[PDB]
Amino acid sequence: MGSSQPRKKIFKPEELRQALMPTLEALYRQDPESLPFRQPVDPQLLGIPDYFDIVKNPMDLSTIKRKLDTGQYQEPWQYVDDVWLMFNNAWLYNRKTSRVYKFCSKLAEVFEQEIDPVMQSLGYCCGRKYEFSPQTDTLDPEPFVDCKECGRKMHQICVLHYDIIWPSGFVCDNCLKKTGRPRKENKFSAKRLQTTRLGNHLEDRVNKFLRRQNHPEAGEVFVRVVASSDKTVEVKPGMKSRFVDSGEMSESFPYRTKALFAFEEIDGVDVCFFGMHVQEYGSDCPPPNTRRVYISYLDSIHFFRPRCLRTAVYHEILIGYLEYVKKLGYVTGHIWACPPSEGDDYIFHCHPPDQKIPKPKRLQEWCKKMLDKAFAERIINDYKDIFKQANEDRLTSAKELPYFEGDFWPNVLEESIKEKLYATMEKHKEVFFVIHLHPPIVDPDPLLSCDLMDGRDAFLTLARDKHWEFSSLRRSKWSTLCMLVELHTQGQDRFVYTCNECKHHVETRWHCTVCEDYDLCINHTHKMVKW
Ligand SMILES: *O[P@@](=O)(OCC(C)(C)[C@@H](O)C(=O)NCCC(=O)NCCS)OP(=O)(O)OC[C@H]1O[C@@H](n2cnc3c(N)ncnc32)[C@H](O)[C@@H]1OP(=O)(O)O
Ligand SMILES: [Zn+2]
Ligand SMILES: [Zn+2]
Ligand SMILES: [Zn+2]
Ligand SMILES: [Zn+2]
Repeated sequence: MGSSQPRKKIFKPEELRQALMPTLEALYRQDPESLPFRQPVDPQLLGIPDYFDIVKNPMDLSTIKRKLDTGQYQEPWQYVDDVWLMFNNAWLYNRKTSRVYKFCSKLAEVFEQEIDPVMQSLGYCCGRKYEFSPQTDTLDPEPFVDCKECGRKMHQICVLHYDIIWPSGFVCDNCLKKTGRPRKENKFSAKRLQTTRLGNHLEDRVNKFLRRQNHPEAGEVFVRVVASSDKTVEVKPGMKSRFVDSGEMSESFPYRTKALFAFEEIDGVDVCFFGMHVQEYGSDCPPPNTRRVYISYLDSIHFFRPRCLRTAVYHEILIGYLEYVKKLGYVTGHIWACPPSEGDDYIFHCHPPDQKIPKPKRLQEWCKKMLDKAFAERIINDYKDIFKQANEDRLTSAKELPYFEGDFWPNVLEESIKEKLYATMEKHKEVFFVIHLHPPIVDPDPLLSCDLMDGRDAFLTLARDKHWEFSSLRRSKWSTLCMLVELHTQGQDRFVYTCNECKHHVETRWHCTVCEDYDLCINHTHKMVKW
């Protein structure tokens, strides 16, 4: 085994102890909570032959005070590792209700407040031990990066370092203050994801809205369509032989699906807080799907700042989507207000343990207020539930109900092969919404090929394998960081550049510093730079 780091930071025993032990003392000062932890657990005093079969690496205050007085701690992380070992043993062996388990959780909250500022004055990120949430006995550990100058190990998520963005490796912020050099800018930002008129309309509408409240904690919101492609939904086998072969419905229906995300600036970095896939059935689509939009999936992570504006901003995006597609020529929109089953995440891979999953009544009230806001603001003319809408229009055939990919109704009808259906319809009236917005539809936006966002499964899968959780602010920041690198570097679109004036292909060009995407053939009112 070969090794080397010449200007590494090494701590002499007295330095660590003088810094670290004021934290070990705050644990001892907890009475009675520290008392079962001041000496090694003795199973023969306590009556637990169990213990050493269950706890393989015992640890306690006295042992830590010994190592800290002997100098057995080379780096500060070895000290912190040993206290969390102490806490983790107790949390493990004892049941979550026991006294000692609660003693431990008091000691741990005390350690957490004490160790963070200390480790940061010693030049580290924090003094926590982090593990990722459980997957399908052991848990996977958060990752570390070493500063190429210090050698001091840091949490990659704490410092938000990624070699793809900064390929010359991780250099700590303090070593950069002596370095003279600041960190170089992350060019893989949300703002810098390719813009679109759909994306632009949504973010432009929300930011003036956030402005009208003018809360000081709020940051900028970026809305980006990150995928678009042309698909078809195949009629399932039962309804197929009963209606397509007869020629009453088309065998497949074309639609354009789009995946879009919103990001907020929080602590000067991008945080993804909202995501949605939609299906858009244009004006050349045969009945019953002609000129319809459907919200396939809507997902969210509650870290928008401030909390008191979070939902209002979700409504603004949704309300904004309807205004946009109405303008392009769509006539009706549809929402299936269904809360996720089990602990299944629609779009984001690990929601906060304490983000409430709403009751369907809550979910339906939510949409109810959402649509009402749009009617009032003169964007929606009206909206009804499927029954008041379906037979107010007097549908009597199953083929007159819109037929959308992955929607409930194609499979209620598909099982109904052997077998009443109007009764199946009446049971769930409230969860299924029909939204009334009111010359071909022309999407002015180009297609974005992005397999990662081609439907909701690809991003869920990649985030589970790579542990991009959205379970905390710090993890969402990291997951967003990497999500954005994936969109920037592994999308599947290649870019041809054309001069906005001469329709010609350009390589060398003058690009406008102000305009959305403006280039001129070398052969204009704005300052231009050569690219
Ligand atoms: O914060 P919200 O606007 O979020 C709405 C969302 C639909 C975006 C959200 O629930 C989400 O991300 N859902 C993902 C999957 C899904 O359901 N998709 C369906 C698309 S139609 O408002 P909420 O409704 O989430 O919550 C607002 C407050 O209500 C509390 N709350 C929610 N669920 C609760 C349950 N089961 N029990 C009790 N309270 C519940 C939340 O805590 C929120 O209260 P605060 O005071 O803000 O904490
Ligand atoms: Zn850390
Ligand atoms: Zn450093
Ligand atoms: Zn210009
Ligand atoms: Zn030109």
